[PDB]
Amino acid sequence: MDETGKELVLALYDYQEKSPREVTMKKGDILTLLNSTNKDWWKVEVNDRQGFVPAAYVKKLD
Repeated sequence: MDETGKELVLALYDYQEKSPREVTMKKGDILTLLNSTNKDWWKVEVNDRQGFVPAAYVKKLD
C-alpha cells in the first residue's frame, strides 16, 4: 500500500483551498484514499484531515 496505482491516486492538476471545506492538491502528489463509494465523490486523508477533492481531476490504479 505504497505504490502509484493500488490504493493510491495520481493528481492531474493542483487545486486551491479557498475554504475550510475545500482542499488543496498538487499535480503529481500522492493522495491516499480512506473510503471510496462513489465515482464523482471521493474522500481522502491529508494530515489527519478530511475534505472533498475533485475526483475527476485525479485517477487511481492508473
